Amino acid sequence: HIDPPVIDAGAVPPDETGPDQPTEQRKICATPTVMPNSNFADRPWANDYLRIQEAQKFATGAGVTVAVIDTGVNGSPRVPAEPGGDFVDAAGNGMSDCDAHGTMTAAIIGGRPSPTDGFVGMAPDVRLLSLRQTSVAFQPKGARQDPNDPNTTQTAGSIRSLARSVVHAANLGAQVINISEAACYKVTRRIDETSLGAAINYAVNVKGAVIVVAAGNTGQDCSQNPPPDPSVPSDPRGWREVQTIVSPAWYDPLVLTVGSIGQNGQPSNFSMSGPWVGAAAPGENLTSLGYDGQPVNATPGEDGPVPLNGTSFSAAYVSGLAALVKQRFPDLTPAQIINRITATARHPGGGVDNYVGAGVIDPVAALTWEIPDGPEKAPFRVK
Repeated sequence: HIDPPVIDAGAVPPDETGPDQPTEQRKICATPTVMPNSNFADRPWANDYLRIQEAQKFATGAGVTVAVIDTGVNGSPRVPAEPGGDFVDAAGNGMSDCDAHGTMTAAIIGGRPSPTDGFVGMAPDVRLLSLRQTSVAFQPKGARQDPNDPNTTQTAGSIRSLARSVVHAANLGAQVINISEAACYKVTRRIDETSLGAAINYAVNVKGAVIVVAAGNTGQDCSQNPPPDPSVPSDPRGWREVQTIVSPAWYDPLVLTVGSIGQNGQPSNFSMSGPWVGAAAPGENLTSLGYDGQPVNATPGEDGPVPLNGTSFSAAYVSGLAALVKQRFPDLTPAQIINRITATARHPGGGVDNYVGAGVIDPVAALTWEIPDGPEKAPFRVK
């Protein structure tokens, strides 16, 4: 059985770039593409759903710096990312995207507008820092390293490198940090992630950064969590039912963990549920910008182009919103910014659930409603 994580505040990892262990490229670099008969002159559905243009009357993210911890970005005029370091390739600086992912995450956050298409990011004036922290294209040069030690898995290595990248992003002055990584593991194969909990506490409570993270997508090691047992009112979020830990998703409420919804507003079937999910955002059939800063809405797959889907894109919308909120209310702490966002989130029935948390974000409301400032800091368990 699983209980919420306890943070060892003294275990902050050193602020160093580079992979948990030496790596090499094994895959050819991927490149995003375009579905047949796409008309990019129209607004992407997510822009209409979230009323991005209406929200932009109230803020644009000017003066705010967002760190994109993802697969790197190939920068362009419309996605003017800056190097935040590379935690996959020792030779890199974060300005190379071999996965066709990080670039689109960054464009959703702060992609600039164009007279020739209807795409614009949520916060088109932010400064963007790219930290490449994952990639399917790289592997460790050395082999495992004792295949029954759960701390020598790649999942565990990614957790340790994520920790350094959070410290690094905060020390670079990111006020909003978007994390696409969702490391999944079982109760019985527990990873030592004290370095990560410590990094997060440092970035949020010492450096004042908002951290927004993907809920995670179902797949190989991420198998869906079952729903809470309603007959146990003392465990309303169903910690006792959890089978899969998702990290850093489970550091709620220090971080804001974001699930995905589809075009009709439904919670996405690939979105990882858990007692830690705090909000949701568009995460299916998305449009973003490619390596040249032009619109893309697909990545190639085995039997054709595949639509842009994923909770990392959902988190990106929320990171964009946090940048808007940060510009408009510059004195708010991270907890207070997150509070504005969750207080204006909504879903039928209401309350908080394991799929959309407080619900789908509402940018205009986050920016304009009268919402009493919450406490400056979120409570958490410490050793």
